[PDB]
Amino acid sequence: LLFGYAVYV
Amino acid sequence: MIQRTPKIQVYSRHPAENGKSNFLNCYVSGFHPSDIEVDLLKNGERIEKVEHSDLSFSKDWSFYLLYYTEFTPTEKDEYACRVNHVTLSQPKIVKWDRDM
Amino acid sequence: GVTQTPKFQVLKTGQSMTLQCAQDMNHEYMSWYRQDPGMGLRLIHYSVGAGITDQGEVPNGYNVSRSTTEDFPLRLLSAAPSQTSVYFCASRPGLAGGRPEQYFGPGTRLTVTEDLKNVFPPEVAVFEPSAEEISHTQKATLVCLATGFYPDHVELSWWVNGKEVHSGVSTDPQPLKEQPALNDSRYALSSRLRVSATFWQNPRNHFRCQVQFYGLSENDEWTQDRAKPVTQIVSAEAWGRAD
Amino acid sequence: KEVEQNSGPLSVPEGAIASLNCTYSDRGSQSFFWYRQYSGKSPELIMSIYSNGDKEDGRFTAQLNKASQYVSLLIRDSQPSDSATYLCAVTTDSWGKLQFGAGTQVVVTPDIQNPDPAVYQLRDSKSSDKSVCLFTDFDSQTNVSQSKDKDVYITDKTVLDMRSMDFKSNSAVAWSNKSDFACANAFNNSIIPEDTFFPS
Amino acid sequence: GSHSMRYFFTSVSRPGRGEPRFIAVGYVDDTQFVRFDSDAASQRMEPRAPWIEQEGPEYWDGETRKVKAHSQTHRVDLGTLRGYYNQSEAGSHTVQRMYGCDVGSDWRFLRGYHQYAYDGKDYIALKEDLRSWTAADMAAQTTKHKWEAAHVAEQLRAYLEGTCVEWLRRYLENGKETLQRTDAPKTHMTHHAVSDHEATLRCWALSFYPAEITLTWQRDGEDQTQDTELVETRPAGDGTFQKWAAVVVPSGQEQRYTCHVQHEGLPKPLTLRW
Repeated sequence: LLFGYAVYV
Repeated sequence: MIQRTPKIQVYSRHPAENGKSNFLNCYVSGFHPSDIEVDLLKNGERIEKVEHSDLSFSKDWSFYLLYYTEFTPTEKDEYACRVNHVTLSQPKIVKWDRDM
Repeated sequence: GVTQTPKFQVLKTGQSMTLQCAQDMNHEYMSWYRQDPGMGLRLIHYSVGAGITDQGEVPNGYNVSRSTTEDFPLRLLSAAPSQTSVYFCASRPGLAGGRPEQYFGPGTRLTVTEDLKNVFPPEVAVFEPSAEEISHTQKATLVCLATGFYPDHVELSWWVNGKEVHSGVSTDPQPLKEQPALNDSRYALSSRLRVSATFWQNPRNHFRCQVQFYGLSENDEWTQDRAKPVTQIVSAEAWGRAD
Repeated sequence: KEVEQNSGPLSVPEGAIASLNCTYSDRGSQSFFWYRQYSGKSPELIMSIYSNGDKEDGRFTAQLNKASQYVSLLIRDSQPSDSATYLCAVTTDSWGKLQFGAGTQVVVTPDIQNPDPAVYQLRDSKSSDKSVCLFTDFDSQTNVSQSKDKDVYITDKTVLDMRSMDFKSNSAVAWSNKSDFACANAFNNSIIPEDTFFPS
Repeated sequence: GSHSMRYFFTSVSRPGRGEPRFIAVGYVDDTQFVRFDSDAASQRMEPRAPWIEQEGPEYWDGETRKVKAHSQTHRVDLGTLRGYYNQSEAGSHTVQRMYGCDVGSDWRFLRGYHQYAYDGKDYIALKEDLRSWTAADMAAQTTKHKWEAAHVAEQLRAYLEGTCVEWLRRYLENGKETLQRTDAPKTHMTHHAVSDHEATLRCWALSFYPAEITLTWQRDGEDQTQDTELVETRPAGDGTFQKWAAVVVPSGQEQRYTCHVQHEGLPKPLTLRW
């Protein structure tokens, strides 16, 4: 199950 | 930036026995950047029905890919792998070796 | 946080209304909801980022755009009696932040009639505390009453001696229907202000029940033998009797 | 829908514990929230839970059981100010849609030491042709039943807090525009105690 | 009986050639189960193992949603990074991300990680404590501050310690037959004469799983990693791996050389003599 809170660098 | 030369290994899935169907593999690893061209050869000719795995990488961020084709080896037929990467001043051709 | 305007709005089947919504949290994910007693919250339109807009659960009748990331205006081209409800705006960080919490706006209450001739302001009236209660409890309960106002858009408040009170006050949570069997029914609102006999028996005390009503704009032309139902502040009063 | 909550008013006395349950269907859910919404106002976020377990904050305690896909909210030392309808919300990711529950309404009744039920008749308003009946000082277990004679309007009981005199009282008003309306029959339909001081 | 689930993400800018490439692959130990390829046609997250196909549309719908989200962020990252380093639009660049979690024989959380690389070298990575960031340079520091303010770690820690392990176990069980398996190597030796004064000994390990393995050459005690040749553990293509090691041994002493094979599919480390 993929992570759900990727954020821009 | 980083540039790694691909390590090329050409082998078969199972011990080669002439006349008995098998799978020919070309495993390119430890390279970077991602762009890489891999072709499987039979008597110096491109093999079309060749499948490849999904790009991925190791701890050091280097990529690895697997190329394979179904084939039935013989005593004469020559199989080799052909890889091309910016780190290679010219496409590299690695022949298949049975005993090894 | 999330700010949205207007707070209240009256519209005639066919008018164009645009609900404004803004956010200053550098969020990329904004949404519009409409809340109704039988379904609760229902998504209308949402946008995960500037230039990207998609329909929700009930997108019909509503238009939406997102030129910037700070705003997210919800538009109604031709108002319909069904679009009568409470619209809440909301935002989430999206791919800009790790905090997954969604925040709502203050909300705007909108009502659409088939003929503005249904917009009536309230008739406020204060009712002095009974002598019976005065002696039995030594406390005085004044009951206000806003009635006949149509769009149930009102804010009632008490003002003893010139200053608003929050003490012995307790106004109903929601208006009441005088014609439960209508669609253009006026409402009535009740409220209580209780104080000690002594403070109510001081002749110098002035009590006022203020009812803010939101209706038409001084612009809307109005042709009727009565007074134009503009947004007004209707009030009532009573003084601290001697008895 | 996808999120289910206790459908109905959960009435609890002042100081008691209010317990709220919630259930979701998407096993992929990763974010769970609890929203508080006072009548006529917007939903206010009061609790977030990202890992299953217990999260305590003030008098609120949120539990998370991903295995059973269950979420709760425990409101300790209840205050009448906690009277609101609570929305359970859950999501999967930063781009996923927030899924809310119907919301469970919570009523925190106030302690009434000496229930002194009565029906006084306020009056005098040269502007209004109406007489008002005030039913006050009754117990929190005395629900004010709706009216019958359509021409009679009756409100719901509300709780007034005399902050200074440390006193709270329930009440409901009834009014009409008839010379036939009397406070005696006003709250007839409702179930009022036989301690109704009916002054006249 | 340790295990792990890992996700790898590749992003490659295509100067003068439209949107960047995006590849997402998911693994459980050395067995891949999902993947997303911008070049593919489904344009959705796809299964790559039988045990994952049994999931419902809810699973794939949200997996595709989340993966696209990653894509969007990587698509924007390429530009951002190109800016931080003030690089030209003439060259191609690569971004890679990797996160996952390790569990022990009891399957209880063990370790969590989330690395981010740019052009083949670390840029930023979460620390073992899952609460702090490690910037690889001054530019990376900007991402670090940015991420601390966005409480990104707080979110990854929740994921890595819970959800990640929660689903890893789900997979480990659903793929019981496949993943909890442990194939033993089919070892042997081959002699190769190159000269009259030398020969080559090749220790072979085949059809083994997991890939974790260690082959050693020894002179009845003496270590010989100096004259040995080990090739990277290679995949066979049927779920198993291969690997071999050799040493140039002068004719004669060859009978004193012994190979050592260490794999969890073997009770006691094998020793092959010639």
